[PDB]
Amino acid sequence: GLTCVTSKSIFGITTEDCPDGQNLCFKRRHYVVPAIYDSTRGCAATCPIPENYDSIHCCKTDKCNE
Repeated sequence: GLTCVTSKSIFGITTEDCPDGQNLCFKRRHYVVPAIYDSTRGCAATCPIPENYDSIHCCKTDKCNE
């Protein structure tokens, strides 16, 4: 199925063959402190709605959420 990054960091890269009915990848950008942003990634059925002043990018190709 669609492949997405479910984790990316100084400890490496996790990639998942997405559960059926999840044909979207997402990458959330979250401000923790002034110059520091936590990124979160995964597969989803629908694009998650951003909160906390976050921004979220959603896309539909393999590992598009790098």
